[PDB]
Amino acid sequence: VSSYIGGEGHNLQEHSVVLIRGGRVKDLPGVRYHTVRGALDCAGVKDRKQGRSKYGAKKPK
Amino acid sequence: ANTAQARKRARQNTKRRQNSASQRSMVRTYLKRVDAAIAAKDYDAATEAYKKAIPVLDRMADKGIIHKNKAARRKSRLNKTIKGLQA
Amino acid sequence: ASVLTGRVVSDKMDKSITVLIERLVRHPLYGKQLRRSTKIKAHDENNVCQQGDLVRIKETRPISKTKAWTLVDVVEKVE
Amino acid sequence: MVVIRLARGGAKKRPFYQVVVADQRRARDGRYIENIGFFNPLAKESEEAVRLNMEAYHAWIAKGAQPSDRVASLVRAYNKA
Amino acid sequence: ARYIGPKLKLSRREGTDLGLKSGVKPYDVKTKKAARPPGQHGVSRNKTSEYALQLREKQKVKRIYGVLERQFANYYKEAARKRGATGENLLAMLESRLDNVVYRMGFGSTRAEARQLVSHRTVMVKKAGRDEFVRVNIPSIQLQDGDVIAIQEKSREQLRIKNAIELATQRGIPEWLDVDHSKLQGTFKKAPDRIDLPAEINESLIVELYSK
RNA sequence: AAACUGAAGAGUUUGAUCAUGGCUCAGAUUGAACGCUGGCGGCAGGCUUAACACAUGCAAGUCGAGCGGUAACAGGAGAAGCUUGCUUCUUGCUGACGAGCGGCGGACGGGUGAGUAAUACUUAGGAAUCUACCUAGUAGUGGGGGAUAGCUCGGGGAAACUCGAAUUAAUACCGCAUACGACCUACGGGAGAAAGGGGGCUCUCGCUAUUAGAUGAGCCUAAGUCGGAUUAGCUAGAUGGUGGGGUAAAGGCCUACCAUGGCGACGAUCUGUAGCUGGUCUGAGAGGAUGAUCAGCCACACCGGGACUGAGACACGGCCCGGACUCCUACGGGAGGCAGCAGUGGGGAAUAUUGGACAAUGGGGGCAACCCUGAUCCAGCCAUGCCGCGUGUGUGAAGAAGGCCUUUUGGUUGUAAAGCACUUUAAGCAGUGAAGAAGACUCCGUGGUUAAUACCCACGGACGAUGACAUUAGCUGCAGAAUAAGCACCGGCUAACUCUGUGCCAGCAGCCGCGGUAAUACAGAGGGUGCAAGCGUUAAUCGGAAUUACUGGGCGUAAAGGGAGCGUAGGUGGCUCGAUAAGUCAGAUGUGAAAUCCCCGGGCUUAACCUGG
RNA sequence: GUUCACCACGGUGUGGUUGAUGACUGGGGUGAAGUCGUAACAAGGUAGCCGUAGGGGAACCUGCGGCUGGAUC
Repeated sequence: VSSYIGGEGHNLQEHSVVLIRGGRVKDLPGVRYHTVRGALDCAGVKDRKQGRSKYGAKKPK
Repeated sequence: ANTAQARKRARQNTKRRQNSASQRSMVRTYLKRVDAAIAAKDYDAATEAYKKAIPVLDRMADKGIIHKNKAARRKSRLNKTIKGLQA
Repeated sequence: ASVLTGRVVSDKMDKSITVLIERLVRHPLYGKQLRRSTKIKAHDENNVCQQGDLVRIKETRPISKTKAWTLVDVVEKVE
Repeated sequence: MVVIRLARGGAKKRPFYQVVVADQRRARDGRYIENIGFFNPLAKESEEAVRLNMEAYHAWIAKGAQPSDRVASLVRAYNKA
Repeated sequence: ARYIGPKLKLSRREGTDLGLKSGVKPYDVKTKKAARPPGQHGVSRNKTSEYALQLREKQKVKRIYGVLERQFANYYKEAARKRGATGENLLAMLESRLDNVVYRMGFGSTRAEARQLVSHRTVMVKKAGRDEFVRVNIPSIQLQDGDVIAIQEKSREQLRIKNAIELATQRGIPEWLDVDHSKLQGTFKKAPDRIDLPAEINESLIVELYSK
């Protein structure tokens, strides 16, 4: 299946190992899954501050 | 068998089974005579075959080779087909 | 002990009859009582009753493969 | 045989037994024949700590059951007061 | 958990005094901002909805007694099950909490300081019928008809307890509680009736909110 | 007295409207996963996927008071080399004890849910059965024989093991003798047991035959219990009967013959899927979904098949045969089965220690002493859940600074901070310290027993032998605010608004939708809102959905009357007088396990939890 | 021990059901500043629609029967 990479920027290529969760994207026909950011190979959104846990971003120190 | 007692109970079973199968076979031969004498419709030979079977048949039921209820049933049912065989 | 009453729908077996007992089992959601029926084969030793008769049958020790009831009384007979 | 024994209830470090008549081969907390009381090891001085229906504890003795060494002493220290 | 942050911006969000500050100053002098809700805008447009007067009425009772949602939704579950009116069985469970009662009796300047007395093992409770004075550190103990409260001997000379009494007398003492200043001892004679608490709390909005 | 309390809607079709109707949302729940974060305690829970393959350790032993005995061990008596205090060899003489014969246990406890749609389960009954240990009885327990394991002697085998000769004991085995019951009977009569051990002739543990209990097991009947008719016909030992066999026992269970039956639209047959229940979640209820942990039942134990022994198995850690796989081998042969408890590899989104003790409750053995018990009781890991507590508390204004907005000076963060005065829950440190323990043994006394003041047993006293947890729970002191806040959201639903950046891009989104140069919808900030040691997201069930409408919907035109009729099964059905009592109603009785749910109480400091009725 | 009976594994042949794939092919849907027309909605410029048959690049046209869910009369 095809999943949606949410957030501004990612680091996914071929043979990247990703966690896929449910949840469709309304604007995208035939996309019913979201890739989990921060899970296995997908990195958390780099400079995220507010909704950090939804984008796998650590709390900035 | 993995434990001593399990190994012992297993060699103790061949012994207890060879001994009780030479007596299980004994119970059967003595009933072949009673069924071989009935098949030839001979009251005199059947009563002399049924008569030397009661002691065998039920001595081996006291021992455990067969069950008393099988010993009673074999006696009853064989005495019901010789008694009817020109008593 | 446990006697049951029904009609005889078959008697073409030796010392055996088929008895049709009717029951009103109620639907567990809609509440309407549906009249259902089961065929119980009973034992008629003398083989006297025919089909279409009222017979009482009581549960007893099984007599055959699919026969464990016996005839005890014939209250009604074919007209 | 049939045994009159305790079946543990309560919680961790807070046991509460129920004196029970059961087949001896059933699990301690498994199937039984009749429950005939209870027992609080940790109880207060103003609370029922041992209760046992003596009419069936005796019915079940003339009948064949064999009390355990904990319940036999429990009766022994409950009918004396 | 408990709420640690500023207390006079809770009241300000409710639009009324919540007793979150000991009564040494008038409520409109301790904050002086209590016309507008806290934050940048506070007093503005938009028409509040039925859900907002329900959430704010239950948030207010929670802030008064210092109880969080999970412990407070359990109270409504006890009050609904319990026979009688739900919104009055709820106001009794909250007024029968041990940390609330050592403030209605006068040993705490405010419920947050009375929470700091019960929790720090400085208040003994004696259940009616028993004769021993157990020490407790659980603010949420539901008192019953006849329970007796007493301050711990170690902390009977407390400089903060002594002035919490002085300041309570002005606030007054309820009739369902009997206090003894000299012996630093009380008695929870009875749970308070509906007509013994302010009529500004609308408990019918609380029961209305917990039904979706 | 009480169990008797419970029901919300919104957005979105239109220029607007009402209706219809779908979609979406707000709730609750979880054996959950993931993301960010994370302090503690109590109580629970923790491989849902591979019934995948399994390294290693443990999970079933026990009895010398059945027996020959003596491999070790410890003593004891004498030989004493005496080396004078070194010290050894003979002895089962004693405590005991490896292997061996014998008994009991291993059929329980524990695990799993593959199979199984009905030899299952639930409810209610039935009759044709067996039942170790236990309770209460009854009649006995007499007298002999031939062996044999261990031990020898000799081989074979790499091992696993094995072959032969000789041969000893027994509560091992086999005759004979008797037999209250019990069995067969043609009812005249026939046949059938056992074993000894222990304590000072007794008593006791045993054994034999059996009766009645209890317990357990087997068997049967009726009713109920998933989907598919784009599966309608299914059956030949199949339906029934007789003679015979078979079983502990009814029975086509088997067999020979005889008849031609048996089942099915009230769903047979064939399929797909599934362990069933008490229960659990949800719901106002009716319903719907589900069958983890706890308890009952069932089935299974690498796969297929057969049995043995035994009261009980067609046997989880037993046997035999076959098979797949893994391993050892000297290549001839052999060994094994974690769906026991830990644990490994693998699969997976994901689920823990190769822990302690039998102290307690149980189970196995024993006369006991005592041994065994991965049951169990605990401890370890994990925010996985429920519950509880904390991360301080008061007081503090020309309302400090800093941030943010701004009309450039005000607002706001905000009593918030600082300052001042306190407090020490939890954690840490130090003490003290219940209860889980049932009082074993030994001694005395009484009663029974007896030929006996022995022995044995019951009862009554003394006494303190026994705690894994454990450095317990609790209780009391010391110290210092000291060690402890994050997560989501803020256009509407839906509580909470502003700047800056961006410019139909980057992005958000459950839905309606936002973004094209002034974005409350993206990204960051300030401020706020809701939860809080958690908070969100995803998955999943029910709800809202009266959106399968039984409670509780519709069919002129919104989806929906068959083209019309006749008619089979079926459903329903006029009046009056009777009978019956099946339905219906009422009463009684039995049953509906316990736990769970609810009500009233009682104990944990509260609660979760446990618990009585 | 031998032999017969029952029987597990295993083998053989022939069918049924069902999953994945398959050159090519049929319609369905989505997608842009396409090409050809303009079939329907007004009497939509030949009223529309239903069944059926023939025809046609394509909407569609024509015949037969039916309906009003057809305006103008």
